[PDB]
Amino acid sequence: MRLDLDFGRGLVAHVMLDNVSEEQYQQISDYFVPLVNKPKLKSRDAIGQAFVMATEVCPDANPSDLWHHVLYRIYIREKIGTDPSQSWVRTSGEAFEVALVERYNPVLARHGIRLTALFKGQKGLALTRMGVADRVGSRKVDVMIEKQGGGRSPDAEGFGVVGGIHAKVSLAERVSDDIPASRIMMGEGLLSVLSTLDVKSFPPPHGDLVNRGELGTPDRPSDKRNYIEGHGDFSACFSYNLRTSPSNATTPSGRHIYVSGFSGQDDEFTDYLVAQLA
Amino acid sequence: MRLDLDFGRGLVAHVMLDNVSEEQYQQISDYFVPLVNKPKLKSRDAIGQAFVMATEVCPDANPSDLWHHVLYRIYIREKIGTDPSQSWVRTSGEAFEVALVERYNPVLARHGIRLTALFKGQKGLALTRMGVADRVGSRKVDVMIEKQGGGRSPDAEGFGVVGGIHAKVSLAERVSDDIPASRIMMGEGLLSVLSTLDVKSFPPPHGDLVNRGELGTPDRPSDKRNYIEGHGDFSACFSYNLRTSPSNATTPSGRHIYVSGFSGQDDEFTDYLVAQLA
DNA sequence: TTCGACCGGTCGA
DNA sequence: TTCGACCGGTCGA
Repeated sequence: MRLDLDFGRGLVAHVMLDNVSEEQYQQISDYFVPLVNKPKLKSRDAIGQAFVMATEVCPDANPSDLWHHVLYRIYIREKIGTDPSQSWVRTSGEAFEVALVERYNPVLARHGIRLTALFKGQKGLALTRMGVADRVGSRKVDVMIEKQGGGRSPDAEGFGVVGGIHAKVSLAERVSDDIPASRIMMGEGLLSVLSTLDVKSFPPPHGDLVNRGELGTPDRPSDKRNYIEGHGDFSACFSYNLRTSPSNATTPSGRHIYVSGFSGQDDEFTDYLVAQLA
Repeated sequence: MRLDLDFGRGLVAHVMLDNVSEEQYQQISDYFVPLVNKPKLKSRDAIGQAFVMATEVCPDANPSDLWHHVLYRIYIREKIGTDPSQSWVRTSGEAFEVALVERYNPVLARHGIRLTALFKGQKGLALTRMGVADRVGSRKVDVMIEKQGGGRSPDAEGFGVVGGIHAKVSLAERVSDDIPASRIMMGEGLLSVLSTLDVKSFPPPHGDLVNRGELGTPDRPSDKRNYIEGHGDFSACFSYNLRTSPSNATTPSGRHIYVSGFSGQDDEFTDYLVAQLA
């Protein structure tokens, strides 16, 4: 599809949306738009549910493009009574957490694995149960990972924490927040996963608006890529930007960057969790 | 003075500006406004030089209030041809570095101390001269501190690096960016200073727009305060928000949070550098 | 509640 | 230049 965009001040640009039809785009909008400003509905739920929806409708579309070029831009256009850009920041990040949990828990359940999005204080509780509370910040984990009959500090039903997910729509320099916490988690044998949509496009006039992300290429590794491939600051990285280049067959750290579509049943992320928690 | 503000949605609010007269506000405005969109002038220079100017004009005003309530709001209102909010982010951060250098170097020169703002590639060479380039990220220091006849890797004039400044207009969760780099620097006997304006006000309807910052009270120490007072993640923290509560006489880590006006000659910051470096 | 973390357009060397 | 770091309104538990 061709998406036409107006950035104001007489500036007009367009970007290609592969494996998205004009009809498919309308499906998503007609679903997403009434939820953006809907009373008593958190926008994190609204955006997350929309991302789950959009990815099922266009399972061959780049999930990151649907997030960045569709959900983001529509949200900015439609959001009312609050600043659209800063509202987006507050709601879309947790929305990715909502979408990860919503998407993966049904498949992980049969293996006894459970994801839980941690909000505000819940983050503290997950870290206490992990045993890293003394050495890690109160809110430095996004999605908790639990196992039946496994992990540490089991609950009433026998679910113990085996690790956590650091969720970031985009990296920038903000990925450095997670690295110390991640390394301590890894130092306990806990899983510390970086899940990302790898969203980065450069807007006009200077940019072509192609969402290429910030991880570059494996042959010429940037410091961001080397966070995983060189330093091994995370157990694994899962990107849902199809333009993200996956790690080579081998890396110096042993840790890899994986790339897949969001929608489906079993994928490299599920397989990875199943294999590690076996 | 009383400042009247328009948030655009028919929303009107007001905030008190202590030790700023209407006439003083207009002076600052007449100086800063033509610099906002001035060709061939970087806005980091425009804002920084205006902050130096504004603090000299109102030396008893809260420096953070002049940054947040005056320069920031004027800049957003006036900026043309680029997003006002995102341009502010890109330019104001470096502007604080520029303003630190401009304000302090004339005074620090008399003590053989020199500050230099590090932009782009400058950051790497400084880390090499510090001797920590291998163990810290490529761009994790903002303002390097040098001493004549002291420090590491002296230049042709015998100025060697004795430490660095991590500059943040505001903290949020972003203060965690600097902590790993800071701790290794401190482990080398290098000074690692966190300089901040501690800018945080909450806008209406919920907020009263009073710029109290994010460091709370010594009585009930938050994780942000404990970065310094408990973990000792920085040699010291200097805040130019007058509402910032300074540390008690003693802290568990030994590191303190200092609070002062920006303008002047000798202050707690210069005295600290003289005491630590000479 | 009170106060935390969420993210991207920008603009340089 | 190529791709990095800069910051604050938001809105929840």
